[PDB]
Amino acid sequence: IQRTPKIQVYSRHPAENGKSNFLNCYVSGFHPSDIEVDLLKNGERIEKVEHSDLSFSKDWSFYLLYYTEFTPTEKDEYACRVNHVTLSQPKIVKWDRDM
Amino acid sequence: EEYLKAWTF
Amino acid sequence: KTTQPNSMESNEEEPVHLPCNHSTISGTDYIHWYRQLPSQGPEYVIHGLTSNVNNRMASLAIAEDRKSSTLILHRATLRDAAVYYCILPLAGGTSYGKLTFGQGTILTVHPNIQNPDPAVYQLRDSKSSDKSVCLFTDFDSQTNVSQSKDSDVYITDKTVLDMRSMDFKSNSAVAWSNKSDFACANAFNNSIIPEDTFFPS
Amino acid sequence: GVSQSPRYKVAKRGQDVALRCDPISGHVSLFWYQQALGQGPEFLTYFQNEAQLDKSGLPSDRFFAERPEGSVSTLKIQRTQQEDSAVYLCASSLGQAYEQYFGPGTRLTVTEDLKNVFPPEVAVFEPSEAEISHTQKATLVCLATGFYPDHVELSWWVNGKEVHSGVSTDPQPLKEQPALNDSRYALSSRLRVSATFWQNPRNHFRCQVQFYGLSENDEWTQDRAKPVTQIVSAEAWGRAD
Amino acid sequence: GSHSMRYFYTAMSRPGRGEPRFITVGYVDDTLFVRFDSDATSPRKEPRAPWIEQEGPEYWDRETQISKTNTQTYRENLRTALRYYNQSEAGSHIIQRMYGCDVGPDGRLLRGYDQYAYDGKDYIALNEDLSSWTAADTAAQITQRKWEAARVAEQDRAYLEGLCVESLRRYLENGKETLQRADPPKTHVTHHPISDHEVTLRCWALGFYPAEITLTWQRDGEDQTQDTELVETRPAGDRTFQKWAAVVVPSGEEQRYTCHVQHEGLPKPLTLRWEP
Repeated sequence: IQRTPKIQVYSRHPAENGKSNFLNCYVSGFHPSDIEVDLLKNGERIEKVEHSDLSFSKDWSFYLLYYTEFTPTEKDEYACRVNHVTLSQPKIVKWDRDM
Repeated sequence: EEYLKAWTF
Repeated sequence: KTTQPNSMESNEEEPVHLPCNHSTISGTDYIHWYRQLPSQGPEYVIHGLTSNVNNRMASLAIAEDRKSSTLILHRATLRDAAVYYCILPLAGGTSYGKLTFGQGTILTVHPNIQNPDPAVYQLRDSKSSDKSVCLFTDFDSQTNVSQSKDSDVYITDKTVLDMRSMDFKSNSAVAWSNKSDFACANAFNNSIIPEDTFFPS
Repeated sequence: GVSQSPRYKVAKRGQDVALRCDPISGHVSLFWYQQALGQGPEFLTYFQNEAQLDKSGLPSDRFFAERPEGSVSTLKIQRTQQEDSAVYLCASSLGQAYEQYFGPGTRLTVTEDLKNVFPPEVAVFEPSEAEISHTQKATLVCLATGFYPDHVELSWWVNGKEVHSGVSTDPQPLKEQPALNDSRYALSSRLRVSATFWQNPRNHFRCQVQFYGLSENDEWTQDRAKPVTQIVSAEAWGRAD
Repeated sequence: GSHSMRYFYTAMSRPGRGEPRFITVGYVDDTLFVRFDSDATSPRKEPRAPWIEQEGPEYWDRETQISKTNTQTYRENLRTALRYYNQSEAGSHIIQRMYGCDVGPDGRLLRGYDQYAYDGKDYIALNEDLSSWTAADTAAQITQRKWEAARVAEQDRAYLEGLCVESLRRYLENGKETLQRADPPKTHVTHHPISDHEVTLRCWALGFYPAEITLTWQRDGEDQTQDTELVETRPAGDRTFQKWAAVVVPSGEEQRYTCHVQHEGLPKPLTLRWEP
């Protein structure tokens, strides 16, 4: 079987300008296990993104949490680039603080 | 705690 | 890691109980038994975990606390004479099935000589003139045969004979030497032999 | 089942030897064990298919093992030493934890010099006249003496047909010269038949001894016959008397 | 009242690119506490919750050894699976295993698990009787015959009734302050204009444990579960969870919509509305 990933980009706490926070990319409901996930700041890939260990749900579908220390600013855009075998091209989901 | 399952297919 | 007795004796056609200790056993360890017949590769007999397992030749009985078990052979034959190994292959969750035997219980199965007829016989060589041999035979299983303490006198261990046409089994030991002093009458003096041993002069 | 070749191998110290194992078809797991005399088998190496994943039992890096295609396995012992002498056992299983099926083993004996290799001399001893009259039975005794190493297989042959009924062969040989390391051996066997089977002039009893030793591949510079793998036998014909 | 322990296995073969990757994670309820990855430098079982650090040195070595042995075990599984399906040795394939136990208030075994998937499809599963197996196809039936003759289920049952529940109880006590106390969600309703006549109302739940939650939007008292946009419950990264529920509504009718929040930590189920 093959399952396309469900992606969510969000902060740990209600975002505040200049205040320290954690940026989360949660990929879930995918199969097979191999997945390229990168967090982005103004298009550029962020180094040393520390991810969770591979786990899966009742349905066998995999989930992972990619996170980094970040400081939301009114200047910068944040996003999550995700590629999978189920996707013909990488998907870019912008970080909306309202979601 | 885990246990060892050495049984295979 | 298991401990078991150094040796075990039993009559044929009668049940054998082979005990084993494994007091450090994990709640998920398997008890395995293998055996090795003389001059043959080892062979699997049985395995279990908590409850008793059955075959038509061998059974495994495991204690409630699981700290010990027993290999039960139901109808032991002479063919069953072997070394029996009690193994915990998983070794408490540290190993994959590779076997550590390692020190087992040597089996001896004795024939039921119901009609003992102990006798020492002399056998001459079919071709050569001098050569001679002494045969101590038809003694029952109570008789032990001691090795000779003299380099130039050869006394074999006891070995069991099976004439399946007559359903007749018999023990025997062979003795020989190049000495002119050596005779069949004195050959087995090192052993305790039945007082009614027949000596043809 | 599992087979192993050869049954017996006598090797000169310093030479390389190859031990072959043909496991049961479709068995993923293959085990090699070493059994030194007076002891149980001891793990050497393990194969999961073609992959050698555990070789913690190998005595030295002289022991080279392979199973290139996931089937036939070879244990090569380079530059054999006296300590390598033992029975080498191959086992295969349907998977790492399932029941292991063992081969008949390869018996390797490493000797300092091949001049120590001797074929057995064989003799047959005709049953006692007192035994026949007292028991109605007749025990023939076979005597294999002066062989080295301990690589024999003795068999009894009655009228050209091998017999296992009424046969008893010492489980272990006796040493003729227990002082020496390369001591030559002695081994006895018994065949028991009912009196009238012996009391037949046309009946024919043969003690055959298969000795595994040298081959034409080995070199020999001594005066006496080259102690090659051979059959040595002694025979007795029945007697009416 | 009830609690659970799970271990998750992932074995992923990669022809040419080395040996199969074996990963393990352990959960008590919705809290990760232990991990193992075969591609780590000097690979071993590592703590992921402070209360598991209390476990002695004998624990971590045995835990690590099981994981290292598994790497070999599941390498065999993947190869055996290939032959069972007539697949080539060049494809990448996955085997998954989930096993663990459920306990009641008294610490008794409710039920036990040992389930396998190959390439995301059911392969073999341990029945609730802890004595028999359910094979999902004929390939897995081969495994089933192997496992019935080898008395595998006995080992499962022995662990689940013994070690599984015993260790879980110890974990629950050593980390009682976090594992046995529920974290209530912090709730609020936000307003997002879309057009002139349509606005989205988003109902938030933040910082809740365990993950189990129900968020339903209602209009006039009727369930709006078809016109509700719902996102998957997501980890905050601090062991608590997040979820929101959205519903597009007409302008000037925000007061007519209600968000019902159901969670273990809530003394009573909450009902929320947009605050102008």
